[PDB]
Amino acid sequence: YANEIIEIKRIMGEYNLLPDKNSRNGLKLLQKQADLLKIIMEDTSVTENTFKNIEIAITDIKREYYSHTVDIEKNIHAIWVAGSPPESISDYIKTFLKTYKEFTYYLWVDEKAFGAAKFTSVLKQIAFDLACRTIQQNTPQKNIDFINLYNEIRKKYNNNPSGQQEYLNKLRELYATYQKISTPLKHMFNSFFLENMIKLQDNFFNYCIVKGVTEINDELRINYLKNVIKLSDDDIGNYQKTINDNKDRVKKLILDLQKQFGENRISIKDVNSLTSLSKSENNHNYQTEMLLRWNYPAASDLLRMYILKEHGGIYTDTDMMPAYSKQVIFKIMMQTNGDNRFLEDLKLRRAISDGVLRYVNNQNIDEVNYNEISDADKNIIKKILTEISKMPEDSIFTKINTRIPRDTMPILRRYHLWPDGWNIRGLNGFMLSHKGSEVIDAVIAGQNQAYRELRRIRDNIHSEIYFKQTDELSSLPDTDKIGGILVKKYLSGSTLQISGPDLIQRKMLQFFRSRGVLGEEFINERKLSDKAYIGVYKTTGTGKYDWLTPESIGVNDVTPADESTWCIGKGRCVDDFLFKDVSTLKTENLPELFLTKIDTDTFFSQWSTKTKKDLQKKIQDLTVRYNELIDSSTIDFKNLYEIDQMLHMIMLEMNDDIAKRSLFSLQVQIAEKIRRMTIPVDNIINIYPDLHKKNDNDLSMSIKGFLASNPHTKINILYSNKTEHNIFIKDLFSFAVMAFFKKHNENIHNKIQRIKDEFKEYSRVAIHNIDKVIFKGQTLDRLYHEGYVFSDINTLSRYTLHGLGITGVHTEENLLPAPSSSLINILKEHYNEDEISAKLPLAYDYILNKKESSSIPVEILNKLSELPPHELLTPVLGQSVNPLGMGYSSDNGKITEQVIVSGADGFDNPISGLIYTYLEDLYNIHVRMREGTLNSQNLRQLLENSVSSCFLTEQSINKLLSEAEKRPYQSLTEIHQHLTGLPTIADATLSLLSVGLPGTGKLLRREQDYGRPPVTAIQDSTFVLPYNFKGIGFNDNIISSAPVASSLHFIAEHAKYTLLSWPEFYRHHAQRWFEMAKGYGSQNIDFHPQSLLVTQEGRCMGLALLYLQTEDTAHYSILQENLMTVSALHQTSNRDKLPLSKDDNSLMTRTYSLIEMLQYQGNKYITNESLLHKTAWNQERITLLFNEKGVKRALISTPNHTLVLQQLEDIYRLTDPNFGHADFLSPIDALKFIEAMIQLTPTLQEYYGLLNKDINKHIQVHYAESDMVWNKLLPENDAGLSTRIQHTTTDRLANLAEPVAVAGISLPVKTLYDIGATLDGRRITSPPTSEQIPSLRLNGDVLNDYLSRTVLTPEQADNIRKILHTQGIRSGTRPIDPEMIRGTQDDLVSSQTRLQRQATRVKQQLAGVLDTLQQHFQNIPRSSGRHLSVENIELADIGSGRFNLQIRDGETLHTTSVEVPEVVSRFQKLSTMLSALPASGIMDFDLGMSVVGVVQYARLLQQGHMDIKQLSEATLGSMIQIAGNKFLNTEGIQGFRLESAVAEGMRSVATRTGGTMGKALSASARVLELPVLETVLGTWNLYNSVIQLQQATSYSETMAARVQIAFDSISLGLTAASVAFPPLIIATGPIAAIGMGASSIARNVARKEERHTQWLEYKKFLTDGSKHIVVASPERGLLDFSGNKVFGKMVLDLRQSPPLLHGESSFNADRKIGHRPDLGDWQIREKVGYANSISPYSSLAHGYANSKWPRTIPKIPSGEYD
Repeated sequence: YANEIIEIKRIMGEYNLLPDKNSRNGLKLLQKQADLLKIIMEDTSVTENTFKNIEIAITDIKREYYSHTVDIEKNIHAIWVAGSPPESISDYIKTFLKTYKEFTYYLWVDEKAFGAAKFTSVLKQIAFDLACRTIQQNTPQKNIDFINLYNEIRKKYNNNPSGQQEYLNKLRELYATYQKISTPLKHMFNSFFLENMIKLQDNFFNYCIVKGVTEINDELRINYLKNVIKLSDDDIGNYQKTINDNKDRVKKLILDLQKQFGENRISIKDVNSLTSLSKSENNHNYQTEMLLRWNYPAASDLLRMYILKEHGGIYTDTDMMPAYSKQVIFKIMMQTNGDNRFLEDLKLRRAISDGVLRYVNNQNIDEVNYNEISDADKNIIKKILTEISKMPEDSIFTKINTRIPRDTMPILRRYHLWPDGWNIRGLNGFMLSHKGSEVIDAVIAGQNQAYRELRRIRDNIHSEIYFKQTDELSSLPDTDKIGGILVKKYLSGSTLQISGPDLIQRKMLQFFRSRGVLGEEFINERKLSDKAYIGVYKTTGTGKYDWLTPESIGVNDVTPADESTWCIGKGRCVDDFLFKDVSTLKTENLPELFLTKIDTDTFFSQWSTKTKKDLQKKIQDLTVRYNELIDSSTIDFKNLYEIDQMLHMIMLEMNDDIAKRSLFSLQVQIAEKIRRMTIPVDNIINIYPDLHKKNDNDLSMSIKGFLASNPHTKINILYSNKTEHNIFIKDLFSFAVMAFFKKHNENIHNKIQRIKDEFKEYSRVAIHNIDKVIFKGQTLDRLYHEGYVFSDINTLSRYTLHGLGITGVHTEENLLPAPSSSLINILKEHYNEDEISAKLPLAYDYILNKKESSSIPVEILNKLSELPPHELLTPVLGQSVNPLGMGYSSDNGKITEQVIVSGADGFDNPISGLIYTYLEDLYNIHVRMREGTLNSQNLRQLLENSVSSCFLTEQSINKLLSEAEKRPYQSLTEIHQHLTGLPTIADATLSLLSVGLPGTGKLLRREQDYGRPPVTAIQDSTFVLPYNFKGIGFNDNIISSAPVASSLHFIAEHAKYTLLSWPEFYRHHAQRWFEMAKGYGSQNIDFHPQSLLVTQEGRCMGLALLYLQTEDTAHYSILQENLMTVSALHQTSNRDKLPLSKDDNSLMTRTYSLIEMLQYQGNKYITNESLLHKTAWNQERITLLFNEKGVKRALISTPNHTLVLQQLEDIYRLTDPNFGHADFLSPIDALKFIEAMIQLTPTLQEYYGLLNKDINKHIQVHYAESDMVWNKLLPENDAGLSTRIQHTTTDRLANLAEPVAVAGISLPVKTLYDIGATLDGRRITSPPTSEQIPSLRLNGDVLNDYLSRTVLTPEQADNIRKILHTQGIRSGTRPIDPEMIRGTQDDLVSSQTRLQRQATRVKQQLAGVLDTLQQHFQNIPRSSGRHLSVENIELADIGSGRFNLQIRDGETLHTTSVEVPEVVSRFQKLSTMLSALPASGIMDFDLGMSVVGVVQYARLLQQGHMDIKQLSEATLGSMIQIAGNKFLNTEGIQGFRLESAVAEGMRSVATRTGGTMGKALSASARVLELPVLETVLGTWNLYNSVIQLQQATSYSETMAARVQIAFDSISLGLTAASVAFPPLIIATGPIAAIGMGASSIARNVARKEERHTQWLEYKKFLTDGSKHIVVASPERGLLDFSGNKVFGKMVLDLRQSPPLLHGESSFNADRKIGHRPDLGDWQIREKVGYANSISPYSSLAHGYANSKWPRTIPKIPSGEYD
């Protein structure tokens, strides 16, 4: 306790050295003393004498602390409410003046807000009309009678301005009608009303910003009203009449009051003469309160706090009188003979108060209202008043104590005898305080926070509107209840309070709790004790309160004009309402509510002729670009900068005001768009710990919490060893001025090592040294080398590391994930809102660790242990920031730097470059300051070419120079503060951005003073500070607004598909998908499979939400094309491991970040029943929803997958991300197709998670009550995915028409990019200059991949070989043998293309086969060594692909079970085709090519011969050979070679089926027969030796590469060498095969078999003819139609850049009905009538009488064909 006693001594000694102990500093010192003494009490010492001594000392400190009391000022304050009658106020004012002789009465009057009631009423009318219109015209399911009646009575008023009381009565009746409306409609009404009123207030504040006004008066309000709507002179006359009436009433009342009493005794104080009114921290909340209030006859809650803070004294309402003296109560008790009914019930007390007030004011006592009072009570009250009237006027009332403790605000406490008992509570209608009290400041801050949280409904874009929160009197101003109260007040005209007594009590309790031990007497069971109030009555009787000797003297609040009598007795005035027909609304002047494009025909309507002639042409040049910027789904900052700069220039170059207002409306639209377009945040958290605390418990808790919150979140712990060394050196220098190195190094090393080994098993936690990744020329490196030690080094390091590409969240505090709604709900069972915050640390300790606390019930522990940790904590995923790039945490509305949330990788980050340049400038100023060489000239020169020059004012330069002279060595933050005057670098971000955004940035900065959130402030906080568990957001509460947990789909350890084998799933099911979609009536089926997510974790929610967002066919097509492009890019990047250009990588990262965020949001939304309705799969209910309930979108959720049903235009489109989309005319058809697709296919059913399950209870449909909800949840910033087509590098390079001269040959830039030409380690994105050409290198992997899928001409191969021989292969990539770069003639291009396609298919199938084999081998009880060795391979079942093998594990382990029906079926089909070929010359070229490639792969696997992976590959080869031998060796010859047999079969096929196909088959057979080529063997050996071993990729990729090598070796037989200068012209066309026509198959059809088998043969012929109508090779400019057989009357038009193909497809026909393509299978069956209507779909004839061959006309790729 040397860390307690010494500071106790010094704080005591400082307490002596206080000339005036009656001050806040003395109170703080005493608080510190008592806190340290209580900390000493917490020790384990058991000495009772010590306990007594310390408690006596604490009592002494408390007694000394309470000895400091302040005498309040002799001021009595009251607020005059507009429209108040002066007769009911003068009596109470006179009573208070008479009772308080030595007091000054001040009546606060706001002369500028006399007519604000009519302005507020007009705004409310506009807001309610807008809400009604939004409800009506967006609810097409049914009409609402309430809106119709509202419009009818408004139209009835439109003809009778004269009488309005009838209108208010009709509105009351209409509210009685409205009470019966449905609950969701009520919630929507409340939300829309509140949001519209807030938006109108924002519009008024924006108008104030335009006009540049400093104060707000009634003239400005009238001008704004004329701006928004049309005001006749009668409305202005009524406004002025009510203003004059209020002025005259106030003047007459004050004159009458000053005639009797003194002139200076009572006076009028102007409300506008208040400092707090113009304070920027108050956000002009006084003006907002005039609109969002429902207790209009009462006074302002903020104004009384302002008055008490700035002046001090007593505030009282104008309906209260001083408390009765002892004599009065005494006489009442004797006159009532001891009955307590006359001192407790409201009616008799009110009558007695009326009598006393009448008697004191020299009025008629007999005229007291004795209503609802019995006659005997009337007589006894009369005699009581008669006895009282004999008393002197100076003893009727008693004063109150004016001595209060320093920094305290006593609050009046009331006792009301309700029929159910007592209703003790505090009232803000009578308060006491002195000037400058701290508790008033705390209450004001609480009120500001309350208004901030109330504005959350409008400020938060992603705010849910269907959230029926329970009634709990929570601190959050529940928007639903407040909106309902406001609607009731607007309609009816007659609880919760954002700044009422409840908030005052809560803030006072918080202040007293933060006081410490001295505040313990103010706390009474976590509430406010009796010492915090006045008028407290002690209950001497069992329950009755002794009305004789109260603890404190209060005030008689039961008066004839109190809150309970003015509701009925005082009718609503007619001077606080102004009826206006909203139909004349000017929607172009309201950018906050209406998004209006600039229309040149009507934009310049009210402009002056001079301004029109000046700048109409200039503005008309902005219409297209401005509209594109407004309607875009992404932000292009260059266009935004240009448009904003020139709009600002035009604005500054004007003299008119209407045109200025229109341009400001455009700027406001720009600002709103900037606000609304948020971007995702990477799922990364970076913590910069302070290694000087010796307590890593908080850091470990933070790491554990962020680990448990999500299993994908990366955690980076970043520390600087150089900073620790500099700190140690500075400490050594200080110790010297005022062994060790080894000790400090060991200490730091052991701390870091402990942190590292605590989370060693977690790969997501990485501890990194900052100095290891820092550029040498960077500012941070120079600061490290200069011994920078200042505290802001960590903030500068955070900024630098973000600038280095480390995205995510950067913070220094030990942040903890915020609790989710489930955890708060669990804790709420036996806790209140004020105890959950204190109990949260225990729950967090029990969740992350496994510590059990005795202070928490075991039920809580049991309920928490049953839920996953990720369901109770909020992860970093799903967060978002402003489009500017960076976000900051807030503290009481001011942005801080505790948490920095920095965008997502791939998105534009304008703030990052500004911060980088600003830090460079600050470092330059620092180095100039250090050497004392900083004056004005070099200061201006340093920022001469810098954005930060905007801060160079004369006073800023003077301050910088003065501080440099005073202290040459200053921190960078201090330099920035001196230069700019802003507290933090975060504040300077908007100022820096305003240089490039002169108008929008200035407007956004100005709007901060009117309550709008800062543009760089994060609102939804997913983090909490460890010490208090308080959120770091702007307007959020972590307890009453906790986020909903997200449903995480648990996946298997092994996935069914990888990226290599993923297309097999689509290929196996695409035909069935199309057939069954067409059979159910779909007239448009489109295919666009996704290759982005190969694992069903997340259930494809992101893609489903992306497709659901689009509301049009054009946007749908754009999004589908963009998703296909991104899928291709992802396949190239990940499956092939090929480098990508910067733009393509950025696009992929943006798309993946959006997909992850959207999938998280969708999984969150589906599990929350309050947002989206959820129903089980029922076709009738879904049809009713889509037909009667006005539902246009829905999410069909299988346990593993998600589908989308939409209502684009008039069609109903169903989207399956894995396949594509098909649209139907009616919803029932789509639902039937969905159900059929789910049930019919077993593999698809198992993959989707519905295997052996009832789908009527395992399929859920998610929809919204209204279509607005989707617009609210789905983000607006789509990165341009659904509005514009994103072009890759190849697409842009294809537009260039100039070639590049490389190695003496000119080739296009696109071709150079395709072959992998890398410049300076990057793939070329632009035509390289002649200087950079010698530095060009060819990427081996890219070149190999290009050669894999390209059929070059011999000249192209020659050119590629020349380029390779001149430039070479980039080091570290795949070497390429020049002899492998060959070309083919025109007649073999189709064969080469089919061979390459077969190679791809075989690779994809063998990848899955190898994965299955590896899983089988891993399922074996292995011990050690190379024991796994297959002993025999044979296929027992030829019809199913079952192989039996034995393993020489050494323990005799045998598992003879593996299903490989892929290799077996290929050879089965080959044998069948070979045997049946002599009967009819029908063969499959693709099947033969695939068989040849597989055989060659096995043969290459033979030569050049042991872990599980290579064993599996060798086993696959062995099974290939075994299947080939079984299905090809008819006779058991020992000297049997599979290659020879396959070659002989191919030669037989080629001889019997001649032509170019026969030539290709002969070439492949010859390749198989001959020994492997030297080049092929060299390539195989080089790969297997160096390239596979060097890379760490999976074995599947290596196997696929080997298969590709084998297929390339097969492909070498179809190539030919170039011929130079051919002397003679030869024939270069393909040769037709024997049996092209349909007579060949018809010859075998004539064999007497089943008729349906003959039709199957005919259909096979038709499908083969339609499969290969066109083969396009735009690289060579070749079009191949030789495979066309069933596309008649073909017309090829090469005039257009994409050639047009037209023709007639072969079709099915029926004898009676003919060909009817427009009908589905069921309609065709009904027409023909060949079956029953209840027959299964499998019993029908699919494709009958409605089939076409080909299905659709093929599309020729764009190119130049010769």
